[PDB]
Amino acid sequence: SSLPVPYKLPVSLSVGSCVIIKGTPIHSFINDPQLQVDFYTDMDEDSDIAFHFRVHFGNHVVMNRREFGIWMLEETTDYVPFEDGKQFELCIYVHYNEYEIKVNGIRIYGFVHRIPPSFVKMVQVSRDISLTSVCVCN
Repeated sequence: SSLPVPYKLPVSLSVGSCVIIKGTPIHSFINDPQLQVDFYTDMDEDSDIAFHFRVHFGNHVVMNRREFGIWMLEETTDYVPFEDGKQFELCIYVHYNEYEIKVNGIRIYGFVHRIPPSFVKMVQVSRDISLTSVCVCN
């Protein structure tokens, strides 16, 4: 891994920002690896989460948010166009009303803001990936 995992990256996000995550799953899909990305409101792991994104490779993606310490209503999609054993590029684009999630250039979901994305102060990338690079662009 080029970067340690869990990878906790302090960030400042605004409308127009893009978080770009490149990495590779560390297990084959028959071993049910996962990838997780959390848009935290503070460096503290127990702080509120504006956008939680957990991929079960080869299966589905679960998304949620944590508000006042409470997990809210989970959202899911079965559209997970990651390839077994290959490097992926995950782009999370901050729009005025949602996070647009793209996997290998393919839009898979739009997760609507319930708090402003400018409240996000740390992005944590975790679980079963080797992390090649993480960029925040505008």
